[PDB]
Amino acid sequence: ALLSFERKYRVRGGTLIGGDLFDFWVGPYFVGFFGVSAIFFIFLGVSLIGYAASQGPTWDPFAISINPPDLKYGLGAAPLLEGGFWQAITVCALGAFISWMLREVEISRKLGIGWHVPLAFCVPIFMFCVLQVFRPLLLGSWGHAFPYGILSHLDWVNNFGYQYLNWHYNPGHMSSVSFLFVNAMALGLHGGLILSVANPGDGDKVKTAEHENQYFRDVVGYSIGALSIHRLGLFLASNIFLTGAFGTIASGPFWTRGWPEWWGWWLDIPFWS
Amino acid sequence: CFEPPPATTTQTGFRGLSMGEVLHPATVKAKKERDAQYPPALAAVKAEGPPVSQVYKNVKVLGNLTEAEFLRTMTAITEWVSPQEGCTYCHDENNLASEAKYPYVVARRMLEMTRAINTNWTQHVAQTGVTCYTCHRGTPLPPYVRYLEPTLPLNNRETPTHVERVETRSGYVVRLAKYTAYSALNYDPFTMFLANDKRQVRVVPQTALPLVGVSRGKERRPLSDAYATFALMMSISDSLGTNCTFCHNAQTFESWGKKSTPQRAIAWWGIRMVRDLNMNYLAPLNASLPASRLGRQGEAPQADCRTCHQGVTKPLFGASRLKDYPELGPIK
Amino acid sequence: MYHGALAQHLDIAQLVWYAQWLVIWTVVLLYLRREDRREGYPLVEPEDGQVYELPYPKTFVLPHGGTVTVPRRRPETRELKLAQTDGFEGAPLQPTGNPLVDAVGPASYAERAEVVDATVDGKAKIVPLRVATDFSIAEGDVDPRGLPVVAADGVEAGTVTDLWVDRSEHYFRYLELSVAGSARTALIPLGFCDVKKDKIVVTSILSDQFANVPRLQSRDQITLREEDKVSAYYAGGLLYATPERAEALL
Amino acid sequence: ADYQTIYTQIQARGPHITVSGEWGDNDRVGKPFYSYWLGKIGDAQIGPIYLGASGIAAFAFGSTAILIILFNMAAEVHFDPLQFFRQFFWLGLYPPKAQYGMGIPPLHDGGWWLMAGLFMTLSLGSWWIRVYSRARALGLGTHIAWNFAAAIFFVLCIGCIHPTLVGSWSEGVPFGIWPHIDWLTAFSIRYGNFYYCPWLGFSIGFAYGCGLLFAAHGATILAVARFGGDREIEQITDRGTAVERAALFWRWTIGFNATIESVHRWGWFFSLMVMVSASVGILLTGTFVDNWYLWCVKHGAAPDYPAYLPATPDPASLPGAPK
Ligand code: BCB
Ligand code: BCB
Ligand SMILES: C/C=C1/c2cc3[nH]c4c(c3C)C(=O)[C@H](C(=O)OC)c4c3nc(cc4[nH]c(cc(n2)[C@@H]1C)c(C(C)=O)c4C)[C@@H](C)[C@@H]3CCC(=O)OC/C=C(/C)CCC[C@H](C)CCC[C@H](C)CCCC(C)C
Ligand SMILES: C/C=C1/c2cc3[nH]c4c(c3C)C(=O)[C@H](C(=O)OC)c4c3nc(cc4[nH]c(cc(n2)[C@@H]1C)c(C(C)=O)c4C)[C@@H](C)[C@@H]3CCC(=O)OC/C=C(\C)CCC[C@H](C)CCC[C@H](C)CCCC(C)C
Ligand SMILES: C/C=C1/c2cc3[nH]c4c(c3C)C(=O)[C@H](C(=O)OC)c4c3nc(cc4[nH]c(cc(n2)[C@@H]1C)c(C(C)=O)c4C)[C@@H](C)[C@@H]3CCC(=O)OC/C=C(\C)CCC[C@H](C)CCC[C@H](C)CCCC(C)C
Ligand SMILES: CC(C)=CCC/C(C)=C\CC/C(C)=C\CC/C(C)=C/CC/C(C)=C/CC/C(C)=C/CC/C(C)=C/CC/C(C)=C/CC/C(C)=C/CC1=C(C)C(=O)c2ccccc2C1=O
Ligand code: HEC
Ligand code: HEC
Ligand code: HEC
Ligand SMILES: CC(C)=CCC/C(C)=C/C=C/C(C)=C/C=C/C(C)=C/C=C\C=C(C)\C=C\C=C(/C)CC/C=C(/C)CCCC(C)C
Ligand SMILES: COC1=C(OC)C(=O)C(CC=C(C)C)=C(C)C1=O
Ligand SMILES: COC1=C(OC)C(=O)C(CC=C(C)C)=C(C)C1=O
Ligand SMILES: CCCCCCCCCCCC[N+](C)(C)[O-]
Ligand SMILES: CCCCCCCCCCCC[N+](C)(C)[O-]
Ligand SMILES: CCCCCCCCCCCC[N+](C)(C)[O-]
Ligand SMILES: [Fe+2]
Repeated sequence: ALLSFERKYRVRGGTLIGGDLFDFWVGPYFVGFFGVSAIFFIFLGVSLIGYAASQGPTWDPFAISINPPDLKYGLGAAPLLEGGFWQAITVCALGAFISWMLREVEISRKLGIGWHVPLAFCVPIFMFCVLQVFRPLLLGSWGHAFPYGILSHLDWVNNFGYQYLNWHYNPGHMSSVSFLFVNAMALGLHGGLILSVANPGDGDKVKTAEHENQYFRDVVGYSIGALSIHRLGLFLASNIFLTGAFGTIASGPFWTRGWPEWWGWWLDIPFWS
Repeated sequence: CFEPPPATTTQTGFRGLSMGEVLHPATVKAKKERDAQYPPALAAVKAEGPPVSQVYKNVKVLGNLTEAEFLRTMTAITEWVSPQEGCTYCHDENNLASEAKYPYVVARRMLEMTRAINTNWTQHVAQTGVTCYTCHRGTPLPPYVRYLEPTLPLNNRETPTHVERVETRSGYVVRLAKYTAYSALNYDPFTMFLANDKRQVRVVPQTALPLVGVSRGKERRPLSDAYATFALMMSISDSLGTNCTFCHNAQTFESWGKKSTPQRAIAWWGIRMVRDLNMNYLAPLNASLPASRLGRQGEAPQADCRTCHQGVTKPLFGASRLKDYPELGPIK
Repeated sequence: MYHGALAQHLDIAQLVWYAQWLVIWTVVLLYLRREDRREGYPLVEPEDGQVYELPYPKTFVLPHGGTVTVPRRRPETRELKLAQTDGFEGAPLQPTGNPLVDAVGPASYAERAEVVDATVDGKAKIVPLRVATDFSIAEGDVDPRGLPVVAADGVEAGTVTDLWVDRSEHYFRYLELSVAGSARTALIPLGFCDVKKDKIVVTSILSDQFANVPRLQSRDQITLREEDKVSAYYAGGLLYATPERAEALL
Repeated sequence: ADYQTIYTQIQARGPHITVSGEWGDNDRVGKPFYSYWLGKIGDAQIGPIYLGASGIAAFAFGSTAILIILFNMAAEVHFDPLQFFRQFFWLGLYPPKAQYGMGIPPLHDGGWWLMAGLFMTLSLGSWWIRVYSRARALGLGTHIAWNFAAAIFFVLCIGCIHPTLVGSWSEGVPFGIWPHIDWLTAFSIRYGNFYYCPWLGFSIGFAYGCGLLFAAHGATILAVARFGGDREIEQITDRGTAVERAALFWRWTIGFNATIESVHRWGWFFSLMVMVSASVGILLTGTFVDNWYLWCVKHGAAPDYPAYLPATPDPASLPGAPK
């Protein structure tokens, strides 16, 4: 149950809250206060999902859907079967995401490593708050949030986009997609570069840091370097949501027209009209 | 750049589907003010004396009306169509029976068109109905018309830049974009779908798998048809100042039942109505109009959704004059 | 008839759906998850499971001679100055002496090879500027040589005497300093240095803790294991420089 | 804080390094220069670049494609440079609007598009050769070349393989900023909503997965930069505390972990799978599936919802309805 190098690292300490109370492992898993609160929010949320689903038309995993209230409930509570389950499940999701993040902090501290991972993980958490909390607050109803259903969430995304005629022209979305695309390509390049160095093939010798830099110097005339590509990777991945969030928040509260029309700022300048 | 909050939002679909209208209050307000310029109904007059078919010399459409009723109609017509030009726009001041002036015969046709709309297209216009004002808004030339090529500005009351002019070839893409809510879709959905009944708007297969015999090579509609339908839908949306979810659940554009709102059925009737108006009332008017009214291919200006709706989901927010002017339809 | 339709109301896309999950699961479970076990296995507590989870060994042919095979048996000889805090199996351990010197917890180093890391031409990769004379500091950046090193207790720990550059990547990795009052030199990774115009701030350890930084065997070169020993000592400070640091931050 | 993970506090300068290839050493041109500000967040050295036949051919074929597109775009604005600058995002080079099947379309309706596609393809293939052959020259495995082949393959899928499979060039992707975007919707409309295509799901899931993984991997390496985690090659051939800690971070968080080598296999695989999944989806579409939503309904997957406003019968199918 322990990696052969693991025991020396399995020391006491590093917590944010709780100290020795929850400072232990269950199998490979560190617990900690935030492990305990994670488990709690997860159990609660999954139980509410199962129960809510049981009251609905289907057990098919793809078609199950737990939906927020009608717009007219604004920011108040809704009957359980009319959005209330959705409200409670959202609160549990947040609790679980935030615990998971804070637990990652404790794990980092115990290992004497940077806190860069939980910090990165704040980005999708923040994105979730944009969709489910901040935009609905700005619009005045919980009902603008997305439903919990594997395919139904996509119907929401779909309708949300077409409410603005063509969502592809949303500058936040263009930015977001560009970062998604370049990030996916860069992860391929980074993974392939490293593998190509450690696995030349045919009994050949493993290459070097110098070969690494030579490769991209040759192919594109520049090489960012070994540490920097990791900083770059984090920056590109992060900016998928950090810029996408602006496009999401803008739609409704800061723009009610179709997105293509927004580009009128450029097209309609009197000079070239 | 942006529109400051709050946004007015409605719900047109089951909760959680992000379906409904998204409106900017200042814009809504401005449109209400423009549309509240609709002249009030004229005071009612009692039917009295003989029908104007006996009294006047050249009445072909409104013959059942009494003198006072008829002259009331003419007053409304003037308020609606040519309030700045007055009665003599259509009339020879010395011979009210004369058809010498082109607007006169055009207006008689328009009277038939208007009664046809209110009598035969109630599936669209319901008991709200239309008057000359609905399209004309107080000018002989309605502010929103289409030719057989895209024209800018959309509102012909605004002065065109040199690039907007239909003769400036470098301005074509922009003329096309602004008719399709600024998209780059390379199709004019007016000539394709609204001028006449030649083309089919639907493009989505009605089965999961491709039917052998309609799905290979030249048997297929080209993908251009799907861009074109998208163009039309962008244009319809902009014409009613709404978005796709006013009519559709985007889960499945092609489906009716729970997947479409009653507004979509009404829109479908509207396409049929527009094509009727265009093919049967408006296009044939090129024989009766001065050359200067015609498009570069000799066409008369025609109607689209914007012609009536002018950026609102019901024209003039649902204002009606139907019971005030029964002579405009429905005709028993 | 329909394109893609098969007997039994099956269709082609439907088959490709199963096929695609099968490729994904096969690659994830049978390939990747086994590649994940080229280090640290087998676990410690000959079961069938221990054989099934491992991939076939692979051999790396090293750029400067010799080979490395993984996975391989690597039991950890070194006695650990650690004790159970409780009988429970997932209970943490606690240091029985000085955890920094004893090298446990976040102060642990790995049993890396006692080998000097090399450039592509076989030279020592990580070397002080006194040796790497063709290397310099970019103009616009602080020259830290001569600056004091200030520890977490705000006391001067010593004086910067050199910088260790990575010749293969053109990147400084260590500062070398003279330790005040200890008649010895010490390396510190740049990652533990806050470089200012007038000083180097080190929050990882206290001033008196510089006395026990692991020592190199040679003055002008460093082994892979020494790099680990040196880095690990400061990382240990993050949790152990004061008794307070292991305890709940809030 | 490890300030090194944000930017380089003290930059080093030294003689530029040249790694000798099996061939092509004499095709490196340029004298490298250095940027001080770039050296904060990357290597300072820019250039030199490798030329070679493959790279030159790639520029030759690539420039031709670009000239064909720009020229047709400029025709679209009747060669007015001001309107060109203004309307640029809206301008495009289109595949045939009419249905000619697989017949070579006339130049004014798709012909030029096809030429552009051809030259783009040759450009991509030539560049592929450079990518592949630089790795052989430097004694490196072919990993990047396979990933790039998959990206190229996807481009051929949407460019010509899918058009060939349904037998219509009208289905190809237009060249242009907005026009290539409009295609996305047109395609989705034609094939019954791509959110109901499982291969969209797979491709997006792996794309988001690339997001998660690069964020996680990028942060993990930064979090262990203090132990030299960034020197990944020697961490592979000689495990250091950096990667022991990285592995344990993940093991204690999610219950399992990778190695420093295998995390790159995971990343490479996810990236590959974005393109593989997308390609498979495109090859299935029109060929074997006509409407994805209906296909999901057929297989019992599609969610359904109560009416909100009244349900709305198709008026076209009503008794008495006009056409
Ligand atoms: C017709 C409508 C469309 C649309 C509508 C749309 C909308 C409305 C929005 C996007 C947005 C976005 N779209 Mg777009 N889109 C995208 C790509 C993207 C993403 C880059 C981006 C952000 C996604 C997101 O917010 O995730 C969010 C994911 C979250 C919050 C997950 C967080 C993780 C969580 C913290 C942890 C969860 C843990 C699990 C519960 C635990 C599971 C336990 C197990 C695993 C152990 C592409 C590539 C395309 C293409 C190729 O066409 C496309 C087309 C379209 N989009 C259509 C045009 N899209 C968003 C955007 O940024 O717009 C500017 C957005 O709002
Ligand atoms: C603004 C736009 C958004 C969007 C748009 C979007 C699109 C367009 C697509 C997905 C798809 C997917 N989304 Mg959605 N999404 C999902 C979850 C998912 C998965 C069902 C699937 C694969 C995603 C993936 O592999 O990521 C990368 C993460 C990886 C690889 C790690 C493993 C993730 C694991 C598969 C997630 C499992 C989720 C569980 C089924 C649900 C929670 C389980 C709980 C009850 C225990 C979550 C948990 C959330 C949260 C918490 O916010 C979210 C938010 C959003 N999605 C936004 C609303 N998403 C794809 C799909 O197939 O839908 C059917 C798809 O095409
Ligand atoms: C999931 C995995 C993904 C993935 C994978 C991979 N993607 C790769 C590779 C891998 C593995 C490589 O190995 C290869 C490479 O090398 O990386 C450094 C490459 C590539 N990915 C490019 C673009 C890209 N990838 C995208 C997407 C994804 N990719 C997906 C997501 C996207 C998106 C989504 O938009 C884009 C735009 C290029 C940078 C490059 C193409 C080669 C080329 O470029 O061929 C064309 C070559 C040319 C030379 C034409 C250009 C010439 C013009 C005229 C330049 C003239 C300017 C000049 C300075 C002026 C002087 C004029 C003078 C001549 C008179
Ligand atoms: C831009 C940067 C990004 C980024 C980055 C990072 N991402 C991270 C991390 C970092 C750094 C971690 O460090 C952390 C981790 O450990 O990695 C192994 C993590 C994680 N990324 C997950 C999913 C994920 N990342 C996504 C996106 C991005 N990641 C973007 C790209 C997406 C999508 C769809 O985009 C998904 C689905 C989990 C695997 C994991 C959280 C575990 C958890 O929180 O456990 C605690 C909670 C649970 C185990 C379940 C809780 C169930 C609730 C109570 C009830 C369910 C409610 C739910 C709302 C219903 C949804 C229905 C659905 C159909 C709509
Ligand atoms: C309304 C219409 C929509 C629509 C349409 C479609 N969505 C598609 C497709 C279609 C048709 C596909 O065909 C493809 C696919 O999977 O089919 C099965 C695809 C995908 N959707 C993903 C994401 C997603 N979808 C969403 C939604 C919607 N999807 C809605 C439904 C959403 C959300 C949130 O809603 C998300 C997040 C991607 C992961 C995935 C791969 C794309 C990619 O990664 O492209 C990028 C890949 C490249 C650019 C290759 C480039 C590499 C070359 C080598 C570089 C050459 C450049 C060189 C410089 C050349 C020089 C220039 C030259 C002129 C000389
Ligand atoms: C009713 C009910 C459900 C409630 C009960 C709740 C329940 C499940 C708990 C039971 C109680 C238990 C068992 C104990 C409590 C203790 C506790 C806190 C346990 C938590 C249990 C729990 C919630 C587990 C879920 C874990 C989880 C979210 C896993 C998701 C894993 C996913 C899908 C990962 C996505 C990313 C991905 C594809 C990773 C694969 C590659 C990996 C491993 C990368 C990590 C990694 C990276 C990134 C490196 O850079 C690296 C560099 C050098 C060396 C190693 C690594 C390395 O390993
Ligand atoms: C929009 C053009 C138009 C305007 C403006 C207009 N009319 Fe008329 N007028 C007509 C048409 C058309 C007819 C014939 C109606 C028919 O055939 O039923 C007509 C018929 C008449 C007749 C019957 C003449 C006859 O003996 O045949 C009179 C009188 C008349 N209008 C008066 C007026 C007055 C008064 C005004 C100003 C308030 C006015 N008109 C403004 C179009 C117009
Ligand atoms: C469906 C919208 C619509 C309605 C309703 C409508 N019109 Fe018209 N009208 C048009 C269009 C389009 C034209 C052609 C453009 C033009 O010639 O100004 C036109 C042209 C005219 C003209 C000639 C204008 C000119 O000088 O060229 C007159 C006169 C006229 N209509 C009168 C009427 C009258 C009277 C009514 C009410 C009975 C009416 N219209 C109702 C759309 C409409
Ligand atoms: C005002 C109501 C209305 C709005 C708003 C609207 N549509 Fe439609 N749409 C219709 C009608 C009606 C039809 C059917 C036309 C016919 O059959 O003649 C249709 C047809 C379609 C079709 C073809 C369906 C098939 O069976 O092949 C698509 C795709 C579509 N619309 C997409 C959109 C998009 C995208 C938007 C927003 C950009 C939009 N619609 C907005 C009413 C509307
Ligand atoms: C039998 C026959 C004759 C042989 C078959 C011919 C053949 C192989 C045809 C193949 C055609 C193919 C693969 C077509 C695919 C086209 C695709 C995917 C186009 C997609 C997008 C195109 C875009 C966005 C082009 C935009 C063009 C411009 C902005 C102008 C060009 C200038 C640039 C700087 C382009 C760089 C784009 C970006 C990095 C900013
Ligand atoms: C492993 O290190 C890597 C580099 O430096 C050696 C790169 O330059 C690159 C290429 C990135 C740029 C911006 C040229 C990648 C992908 C990489 O992984
Ligand atoms: C002609 O080239 C163009 C630019 O370059 C100067 C732009 O910046 C812009 C504005 C867009 C961005 C993303 C800055 C447009 C629309 C454009 O067409
Ligand atoms: C697929 C397009 C074919 C165009 C040919 C491009 C020329 C490539 C020349 C190969 C380079 C020879 N070398 C040295 C790598 O072996
Ligand atoms: C983004 C698209 C994802 C849709 C995936 C739908 C797969 C349908 C085929 C499997 C059906 C299995 N079943 C009966 C449990 O639903
Ligand atoms: C839609 C993309 C799906 C890609 C598959 C996701 C891979 C994560 C699974 C990790 C497997 C965990 N484990 C320990 C059970 O092997
Ligand atoms: Fe890496």
